[PDB]
Amino acid sequence: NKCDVVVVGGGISGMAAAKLLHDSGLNVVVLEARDRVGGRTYTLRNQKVKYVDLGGSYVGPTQNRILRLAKELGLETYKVNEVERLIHHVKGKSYPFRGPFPPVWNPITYLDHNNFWRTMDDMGREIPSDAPWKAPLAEEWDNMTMKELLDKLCWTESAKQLATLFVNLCVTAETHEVSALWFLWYVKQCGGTTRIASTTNGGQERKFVGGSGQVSERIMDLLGDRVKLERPVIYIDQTRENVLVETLNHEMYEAKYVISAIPPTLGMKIHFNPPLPMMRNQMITRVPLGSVIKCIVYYKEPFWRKKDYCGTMIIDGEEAPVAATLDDTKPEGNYAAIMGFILAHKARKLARLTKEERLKKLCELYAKVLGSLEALEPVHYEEKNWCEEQYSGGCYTTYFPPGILTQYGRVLRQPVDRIYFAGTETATHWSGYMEGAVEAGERAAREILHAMGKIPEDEIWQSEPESVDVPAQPITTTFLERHLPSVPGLLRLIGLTTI
Amino acid sequence: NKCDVVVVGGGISGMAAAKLLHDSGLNVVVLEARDRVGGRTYTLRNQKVKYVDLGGSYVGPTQNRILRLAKELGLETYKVNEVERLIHHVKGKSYPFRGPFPPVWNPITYLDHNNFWRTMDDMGREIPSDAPWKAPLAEEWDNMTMKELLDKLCWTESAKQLATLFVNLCVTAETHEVSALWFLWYVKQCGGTTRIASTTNGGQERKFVGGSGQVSERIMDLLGDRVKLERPVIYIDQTRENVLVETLNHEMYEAKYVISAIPPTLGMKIHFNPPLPMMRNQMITRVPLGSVIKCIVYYKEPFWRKKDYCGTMIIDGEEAPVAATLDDTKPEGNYAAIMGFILAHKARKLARLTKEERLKKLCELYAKVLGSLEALEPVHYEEKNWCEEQYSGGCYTTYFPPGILTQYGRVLRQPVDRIYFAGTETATHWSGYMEGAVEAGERAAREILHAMGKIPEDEIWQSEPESVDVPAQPITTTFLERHLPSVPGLLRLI
Ligand SMILES: *Cc1cc2c(cc1C)nc1c(=O)[nH]c(=O)nc-1n2C[C@H](O)[C@H](O)[C@H](O)COP(=O)(O)OP(=O)(O)OC[C@H]1O[C@@H](n2cnc3c(N)ncnc32)[C@H](O)[C@@H]1O
Ligand SMILES: *Cc1cc2c(cc1C)nc1c(=O)[nH]c(=O)nc-1n2C[C@H](O)[C@H](O)[C@H](O)COP(=O)(O)OP(=O)(O)OC[C@H]1O[C@@H](n2cnc3c(N)ncnc32)[C@H](O)[C@@H]1O
Ligand SMILES: CN(C)c1ccc2nc3ccc(N(C)C)cc3[s+]c2c1
Ligand SMILES: CN(C)c1ccc2nc3ccc(N(C)C)cc3[s+]c2c1
Repeated sequence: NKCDVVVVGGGISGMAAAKLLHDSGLNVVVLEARDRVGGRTYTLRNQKVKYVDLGGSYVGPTQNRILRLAKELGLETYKVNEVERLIHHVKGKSYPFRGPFPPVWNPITYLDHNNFWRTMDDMGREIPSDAPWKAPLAEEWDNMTMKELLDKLCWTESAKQLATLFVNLCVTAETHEVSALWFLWYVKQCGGTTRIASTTNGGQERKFVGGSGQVSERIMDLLGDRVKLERPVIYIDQTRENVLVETLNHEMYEAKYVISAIPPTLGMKIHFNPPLPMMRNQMITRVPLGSVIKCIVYYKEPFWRKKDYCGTMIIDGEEAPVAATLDDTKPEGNYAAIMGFILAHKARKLARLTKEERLKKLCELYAKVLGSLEALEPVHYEEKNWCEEQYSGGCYTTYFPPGILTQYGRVLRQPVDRIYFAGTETATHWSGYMEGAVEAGERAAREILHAMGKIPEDEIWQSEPESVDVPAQPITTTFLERHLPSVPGLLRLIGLTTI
Repeated sequence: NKCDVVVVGGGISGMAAAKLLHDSGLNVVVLEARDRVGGRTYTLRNQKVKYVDLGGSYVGPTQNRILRLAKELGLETYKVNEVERLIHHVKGKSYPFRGPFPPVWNPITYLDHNNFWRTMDDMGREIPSDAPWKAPLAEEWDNMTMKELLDKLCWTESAKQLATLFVNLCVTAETHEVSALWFLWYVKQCGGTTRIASTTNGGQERKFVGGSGQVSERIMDLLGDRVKLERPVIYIDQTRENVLVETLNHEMYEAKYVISAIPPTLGMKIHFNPPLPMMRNQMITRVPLGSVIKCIVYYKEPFWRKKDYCGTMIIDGEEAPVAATLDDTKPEGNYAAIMGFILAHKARKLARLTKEERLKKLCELYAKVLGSLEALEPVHYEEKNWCEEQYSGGCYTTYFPPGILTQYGRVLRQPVDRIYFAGTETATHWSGYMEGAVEAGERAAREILHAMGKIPEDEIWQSEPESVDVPAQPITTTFLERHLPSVPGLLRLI
């Protein structure tokens, strides 16, 4: 029954929020729908794999809150393998490259590629992180899909293909599905195209030793009986002095306040009294999550390394089940594995096959891309289709279709009487990620501390000291990168010289 | 506790399903979340208005199923007033017109307008009503918004503005929010642009005497105590011999089968065991409903008729709160009134205002458009904002954003084990309308009859004889309408 704050959801954001409230002397209860904590993070343990992340996994520089929280819980990170060459596979052929991104040799094509990334970052700087709908061209950009924007910016098919793969991999959705204003915000609030797309010095630099699921598990340990598993929340009543929160097994919880730390659309699974105000009522029907199957194929050895390939592949083409891979070998060098994502429409399409049929398609692809028959000899396989999760809705995160973020975006984290909103979707820095889950969790917790008269207003939002274990190198551009013309810019220069 | 079929939702679709099954001899319960039946239809009664439809209201030729069901319940229609001239309000002036659609005088603009309606119907001819994802160009049309399609097709701002208003009014959503495939299907499955937009001989021809809310009320009267009000469903368990359906007030129901007669996305409000299959699990987070406030301003007399205006107004522009109106005066000539809809982003914007502030804006608009100070003296006002409704999600109906219909469309009415799917959104003719609700409820009821062995497969989908009271005249086009070139076509001849 009675407590100070009920937290709905025991994923990273809920658990971080509960921890902060608990550490400040409040009595907190966490109501988790599933028979486990973690949510969109989930670490499988068995003897074949030892451990493996089937949900959220990567952390990197500038993600200072998740790093601090994990370190305080006694966790360590290790570096994803990027020693040897990356591979860009396009038009049925493989092109090895070192450095973060595939080199472009054709000068016209180079101009177009350079301009594209540059412009995304240029547009992004127009977009406030904490209020994307305040960008000067918010409406114009929101009324357009990412597909339209690409068709306008990209004067070569090469640039358009690469841009498309970039969108698909960043947000597990198709370019025609998403708002351009939202996608531009999403990249900017992770610190730009380079930071989001990179391994070394970017979002994919590291994983946790033992798996990310430990974050939520270790917080559960600290809280003890306060976390209630298999308690899906079905009903919230705010008509009386204390908030009443009811679960599916008919248990009743009474609190002063509530944090909702679930994906915004899953708010639909809860019946509200009084009804939600109109903007929130409609917003939660407008905000789907992306589609992805995470797949890990195990080998006797990380044989790609011997061919001077790190295991990173960027794979273009409709026929490829997987569009990107990373080496998922353990830091000690054993349990050789390749991790790959089946994305957006391919997740839907390939879900119809058996596990054994998906494994076969992946190996045949890896064998072609790596030029290696050994890829046809897997020793084990694990996968998770997040699209089938009643209590997630999809992965990685929530996307906004055209027109939604300007009309409804301002209510995402607006309180509803005594209900406050956490969950990575409400973050302002690495929203969509484990980092954003911690930011939103702790911010929602501090909103309540402020409402109770425990902290001043200026302390709701709190800046984070930079990790000393995972330093951020700045993102830099060369002079040519800054000032080279676009394709039409070059065409203008040509017409002008015709005098 | 125990019965043959649980129907979730007591709107028209659920009521029609429950009535059909009950007439077959089966034991039915209807579980309804609200303290009332009707859902997206709702008839308010008070002395000032007598009665008024604050939700779904209009019916017209080709809507044979809603007309038959209502006739059986003892209801009658009357004709929406369209005797006098319609008004098109453009760049701050009123251009009265007779005939269904506002005339265009500039020759270039005329060609652009003409080509646009014609092209919409032409495209719809390649879209199958019962499987729009099977259109030959399905992916291409689904990957574009209606805003992109209008940008390609319309060489004039005039056409593009009127096409935009058309989209806004039909589906209470912005051109950039919706898939081109889905919107083209939507119009085609209502019989085309003329049929969907027309009062005389179209969807807006008629209203029910005493209100559409009576259809659901009278089926509830028929079903006695089988309708359970204030029973929102929260949990459905299919793991056992009988389906178990639990409600929020902790009641338990048990049945051989289930009909879901609620808006698809409102499926999210129910926890399932076992989990729903993947495609439905995601589909139901991908299908929002539109945004509308319905508003009725009452006057002492229908004063517009004296100026030879019927009350129908089409109003261009961002400044207007309402883009279209109809006469809402009762058949007797009393309770004089104008109905208007506040649509899409305007519903969102103007919801912040008070009721009285909305009344003022409407009255000043109508005064300008009708050219009468009499519009400034309302005797009464009623409105309903459907955006606030937890158990509707919006009005009129569900729209599909780009990419959704091709990827998820086929799952909408696919049965999940012992759950069958009703609700206007699953209909194949006038989906989105009261008519679609009856089509879908009855079909979902017959799917269950066939699963039970009581009827053969070829009886699941049943045709409907044409109403004698509301017969349909054919949709015609003139020779010039068919063969005049588009703007780029006239350019190619130059
Ligand atoms: C799925 C996924 C996510 C992901 C990714 C790859 C995949 C396949 N890769 C990532 C990565 O490499 N690095 C990273 O930082 N993030 C990555 N992501 C995203 C990341 O996993 C998520 O952003 C993060 O896990 C989300 O945390 P958050 O705490 O905000 O949200 P949640 O995990 O979904 O937890 C919500 C919990 O609430 C429970 N729930 C749902 N409904 C109810 C009700 N009605 N009542 C009670 N509890 C409820 C859920 O069960 C869940 O535990
Ligand atoms: C809102 C609206 C609708 C409308 C319109 C104008 C407005 C402002 N104009 C129309 C018109 O002029 N002509 C016409 O034919 N249609 C018009 N529309 C749309 C029309 O009203 C709808 O297509 C139709 O009413 C929909 O019927 P349907 O039976 O398919 O669906 P519903 O009315 O929403 O009924 C659903 C019921 O289910 C209940 N519910 C919801 N969730 C639950 C749960 N969890 N458990 C139990 N019951 C639930 C709802 O409360 C509702 O009663
Ligand atoms: C191998 N290469 C070049 C790349 C390039 C960009 C990438 N972007 C991501 C963005 C988010 C994410 N999550 C798991 C959230 C995973 C990845 S993996 C990834 C791999
Ligand atoms: C007055 N004129 C010319 C028009 C033209 C088209 C129209 N379209 C509608 C479409 C649906 C609808 N509903 C209430 C669902 C109402 C209307 S009102 C309407 C009025």
